[PDB]
Amino acid sequence: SAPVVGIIMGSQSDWETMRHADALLTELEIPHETLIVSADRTPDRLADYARTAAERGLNVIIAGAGGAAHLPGMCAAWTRLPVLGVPVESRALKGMDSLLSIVQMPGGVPVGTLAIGASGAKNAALLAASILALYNPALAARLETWRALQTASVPNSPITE
Amino acid sequence: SAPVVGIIMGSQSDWETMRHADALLTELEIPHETLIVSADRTPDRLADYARTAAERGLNVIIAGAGGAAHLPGMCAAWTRLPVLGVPVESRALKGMDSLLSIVQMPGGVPVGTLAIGASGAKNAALLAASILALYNPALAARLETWRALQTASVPNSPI
Amino acid sequence: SAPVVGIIMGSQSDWETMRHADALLTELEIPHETLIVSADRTPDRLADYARTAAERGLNVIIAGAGGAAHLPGMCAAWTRLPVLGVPVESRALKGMDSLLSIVQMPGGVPVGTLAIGASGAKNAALLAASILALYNPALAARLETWRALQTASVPNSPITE
Amino acid sequence: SAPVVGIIMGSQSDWETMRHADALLTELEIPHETLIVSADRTPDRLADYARTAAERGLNVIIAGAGGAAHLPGMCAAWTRLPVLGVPVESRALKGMDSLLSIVQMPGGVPVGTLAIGASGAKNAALLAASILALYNPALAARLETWRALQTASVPNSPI
Amino acid sequence: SAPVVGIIMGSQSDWETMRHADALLTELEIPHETLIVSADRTPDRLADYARTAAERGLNVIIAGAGGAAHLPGMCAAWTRLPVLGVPVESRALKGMDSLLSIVQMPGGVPVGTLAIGASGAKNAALLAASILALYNPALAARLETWRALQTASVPNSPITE
Amino acid sequence: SAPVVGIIMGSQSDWETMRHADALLTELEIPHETLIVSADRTPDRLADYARTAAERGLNVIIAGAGGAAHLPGMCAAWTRLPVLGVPVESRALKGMDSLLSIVQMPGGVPVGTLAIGASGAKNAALLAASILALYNPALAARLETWRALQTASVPNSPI
Amino acid sequence: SAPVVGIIMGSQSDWETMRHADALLTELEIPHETLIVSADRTPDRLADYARTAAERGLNVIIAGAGGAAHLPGMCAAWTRLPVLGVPVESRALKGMDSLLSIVQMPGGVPVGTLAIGASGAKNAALLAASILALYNPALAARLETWRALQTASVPNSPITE
Amino acid sequence: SAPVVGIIMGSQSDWETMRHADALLTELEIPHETLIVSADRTPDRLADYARTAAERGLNVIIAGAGGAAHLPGMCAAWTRLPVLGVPVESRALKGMDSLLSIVQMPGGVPVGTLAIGASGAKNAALLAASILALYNPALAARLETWRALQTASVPNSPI
Ligand SMILES: Nc1cncn1[C@@H]1O[C@H](COP(=O)(O)O)[C@@H](O)[C@H]1O
Ligand SMILES: Nc1cncn1[C@@H]1O[C@H](COP(=O)(O)O)[C@@H](O)[C@H]1O
Ligand SMILES: Nc1cncn1[C@@H]1O[C@H](COP(=O)(O)O)[C@@H](O)[C@H]1O
Ligand SMILES: Nc1cncn1[C@@H]1O[C@H](COP(=O)(O)O)[C@@H](O)[C@H]1O
Repeated sequence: SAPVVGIIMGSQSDWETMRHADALLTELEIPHETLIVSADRTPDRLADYARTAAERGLNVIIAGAGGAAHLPGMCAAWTRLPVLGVPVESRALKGMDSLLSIVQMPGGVPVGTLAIGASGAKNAALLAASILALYNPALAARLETWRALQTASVPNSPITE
Repeated sequence: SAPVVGIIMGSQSDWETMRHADALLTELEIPHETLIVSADRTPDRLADYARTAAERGLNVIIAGAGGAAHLPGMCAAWTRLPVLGVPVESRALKGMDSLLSIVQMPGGVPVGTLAIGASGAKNAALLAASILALYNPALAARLETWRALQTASVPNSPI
Repeated sequence: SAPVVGIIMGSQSDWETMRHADALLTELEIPHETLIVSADRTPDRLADYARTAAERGLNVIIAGAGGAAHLPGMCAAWTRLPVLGVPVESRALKGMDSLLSIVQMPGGVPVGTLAIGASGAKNAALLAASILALYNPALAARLETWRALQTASVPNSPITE
Repeated sequence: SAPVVGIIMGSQSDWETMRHADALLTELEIPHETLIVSADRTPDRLADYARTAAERGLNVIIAGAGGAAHLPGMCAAWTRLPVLGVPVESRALKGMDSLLSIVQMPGGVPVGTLAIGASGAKNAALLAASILALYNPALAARLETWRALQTASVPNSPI
Repeated sequence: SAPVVGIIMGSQSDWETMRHADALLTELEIPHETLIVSADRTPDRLADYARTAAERGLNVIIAGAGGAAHLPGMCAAWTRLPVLGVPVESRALKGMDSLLSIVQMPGGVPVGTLAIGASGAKNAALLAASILALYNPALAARLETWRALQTASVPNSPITE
Repeated sequence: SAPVVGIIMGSQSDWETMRHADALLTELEIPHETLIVSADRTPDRLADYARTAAERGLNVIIAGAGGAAHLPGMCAAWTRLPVLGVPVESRALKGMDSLLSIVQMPGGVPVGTLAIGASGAKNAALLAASILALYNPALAARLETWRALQTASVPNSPI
Repeated sequence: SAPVVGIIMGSQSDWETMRHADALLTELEIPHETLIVSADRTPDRLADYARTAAERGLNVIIAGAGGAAHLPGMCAAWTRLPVLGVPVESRALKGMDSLLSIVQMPGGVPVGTLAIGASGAKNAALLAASILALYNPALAARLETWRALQTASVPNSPITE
Repeated sequence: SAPVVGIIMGSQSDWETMRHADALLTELEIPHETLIVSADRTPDRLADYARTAAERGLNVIIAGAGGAAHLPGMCAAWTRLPVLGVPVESRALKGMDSLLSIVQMPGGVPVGTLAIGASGAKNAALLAASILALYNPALAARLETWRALQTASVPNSPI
């Protein structure tokens, strides 16, 4: 019942992307919370959120943001938990600013970064699931079934119009 | 004593970078194995490595390569374990090729990607440690010490 | 009758692009097969496909994929045949990730890479045809006619609205 | 005597770049402090620095960092003071990561961004001076001299 | 009543972007002027505008332009005032040419550069306000209220469709 | 004895890169010719080279150049033979210009493009060999040996 | 009456861009020809076109192409005349491939390169006019009038919606 | 004897690049002047230079600069003469900033742009020569010789 993953994002505009992480965690029956935390507009909210995450029982944080994306990195600055970062696609630079802002963390403070956009959001949830699966055999079985099914569902030839 | 993290790299020329992940795991006393596995030159070696990793008791795989860096993604394709990707700085394109080749995985098969180069190698080991810390209280305490020491050690002013 | 080129692609979404390779091979009367093989979702299918390609009588593989595109490279890892890679245009990064993921193969395992998108797909078929033409005089004549006609069909001035 | 500009930088390795901002402020006789504050390694040090800057009588903050450079943006998040950002040239991506990480702030929290590297460090100090000059006539005159000397000193032909 | 900020832009096409700077200065009750000055088409107009800005009572210049954007840099060449530059998004290169053309000023002639597009325009006004706030306590209070309200208005969770 | 692969390059400064294609063809005992042909400085030399290549009994052309690299594309324009393109690493843009100039051929005139630099030169020769192997069983066996040795030689762990 | 500028382009698809060069030359009363010449599909047509340009009385060549754009460079390889290159915007890479393919000519064979797209086409005509103006006083007066008018037609403030 | 080409550059640090344009003009016996004019540090020097260029009998201006390279565009803004732009290779971004800052001129004010670095400097001088050749038959013949010698001198095979 209690959340074991936190999904955080910098704004409502990030939800179109971050919803894919939420949906996948629900699919895999992983209890989680989904919040807006702005690194730029609510820095003390972020400090408190990240500092207290482990004691609140969270095991993984998925953080999504675009542009000069500081949310995942600053979350990782304050938590000892693994933080996974989703680069949200930006208007002009198509998430290249998002990506570099997230992935290029200095040695000492990791962010596990996924692909730009919805694929990255979905993969952040799957990566979070694979982490939790290491010490939750029920989840590990559900993940195995999920991966096996993905493999089995790939067609052999295209629908050629 | 038995490895719980596998560090794999596409070639000897990646060692200068991946040694930083090795050093960090050793500092934190995390049993690990350190291997050369090339997605493109040794594809069956990779298939067997990745397929058997969980049975062997590995919990996290750290995979580094440069150029068109297929090693992390293909590893993730064959294992259910978390795979962390280190883009090795390439000669021409300075790891931008490595970075895009690794991070841009389609939905369904994740690679947790870290920075280009030595920083990313170190951070992949730290990220692996933070994952292992979730169910190893002694290591969690050692990782807390490591992070606390990092923070406390930053000078207040430049020399 | 038996296929001498294999066209493979990572997903149905690649078909809009890869159809151009299929169409050109048909135009030149080159027997071929057209399949979906996912490097990420069906890695053992790919290993078996690429490992057995030469013994099944294939001479050239055209492989198309986008994003972090591993399909052409991993195909080449397992076959001694020439593998030609088509970078499928991606949403955010416009096929730049596709291109670099395909073309930047390490020394030892080649992928002959074509342009991003439909042009690359068509050129992969033409390149495949030029390879087969070296030891198939009927095809060589058809290719010569095809190239000659392309040259002859270029107008001398634009239709100026 | 009390500092009116704070120069902060993510680490010692930024000093080679940020020293140019320090030198310029000193040349123009602008009292300033020069500190290492890491957004990612010392986040609470940064929070306290940025939150208290105005109370302490700082007017402008110059912040430099490389890579995923969060220092200027996070500083701006906690202060009402103008924050100027210097992208430090990174090893792999030559400060393109630093530049995008700094300049691409969403509406609401500004960072005035300067060029990558030493040029940008110098220009952040000059920009801070032009801001201070608005309400300090003696400094305004010294800045006018500095700019006049820069212009007058350019040779007419190459050696 | 007399303007203390000048907003200048290279063309009418820049207004869609630069209007956001105008609107914010008005919101904060900062008297300003809003003009078209073309570095390429009206270089002597620019020289005169920038040279006389301080004596006309301006304290900050916000300059917006796209493509090979010379307006902010050339403005700074002629004024001792702080000049803030807004990179206007360009058609092909999405404001990357704008950004590099503005931000990469040589040591000696600063331009304080903001984000590509509308966000940068709004931030240029906010940065200008923060500068003026240093010696205008009424404005400083309005800015504090403005920032505080932005912080307070961030929701705690997304509207999940 | 008569060449079946032509290696052409835009200038002497490409040799440091293109020599790797030469070495590989020689290792595999593939008769070849190695020439300097500049699309831009010797356009008629190129026209004649490319137009006559098939008559002369060439089967594959490997063409390398840097910068705005027109050599492979223009070669392909005049021959029906497969043309493989090697982007030579340029000074400023590190072969990104070379790469785009070569790979981005419009539909109708193909260039099979390989990686930037020495890797790409080696791979163009390997790709040419894999093409020739389709109708030369002795060479096919030698290429199989080469690939087998590459795979088998990869160490299991770094030094 | 006889053309003094040649405008050449690789295909009909380039005309949407290259029409702007044609229109400007007509505006300035510069006699010119406008043709399709494909470097990739009609290389011998290009060789003959470029080799004979000076003897046919042409003074400047404007060449437009996109993607891996070889037309301007190969034109310059064969003519001693000044060749100006227009990078036509490409689909995926937005004319970055066009630009680098044109501008990055090796020392020894120049192409004077203009901006990506319609602006570059118009500027190539203006650059061509400025070249011809050096030895044609009537044209020089028309160009002076044209530049003066451009300067005079810039508004002083935006139409603020 | 009176200059018909002006070479201008943003600073002394551009000379290493712009000297190649100077050498070429001298080789072809084209009278020219070679000056430092900074758009940003000496804007009025530039205004006067560019405004008076035609009166002084200049026919072509070659302008080189690096970084946010405003010199060619602003020169073109004040003169009716053809302006050719040389992007000088910058430290961080390797002249990509220089290139975009120069080539991306909006319709109405052209800059004929050449390659980044020494190549571009040489080519700007060659382009200026090809322009002057249109109405100077002696120079046209010398340029024909230069181009003929370039073509004829390319070796047939690498050393
Ligand atoms: N992508 C790839 C596949 N197999 C090896 N590599 C990469 O090739 C680069 C150069 O390796 P080498 O020196 O062996 O050619 C290294 O970064 C290595 O990961
Ligand atoms: N982004 C960031 C956060 N904390 C430090 N950095 C940057 O990390 C780079 C390398 O620092 P170091 O040598 O300490 O690892 C410097 O540019 C420094 O600003
Ligand atoms: N693009 C091109 C056309 N002709 C030569 N080049 C390239 O120019 C580069 C530099 O050559 P050089 O030293 O002769 O100027 C080389 O990569 C060569 O292929
Ligand atoms: N963009 C610009 C304006 N004024 C000078 N520059 C450029 O600044 C670079 C570095 O010059 P310096 O060493 O004087 O700082 C040179 O490429 C010079 O053209």
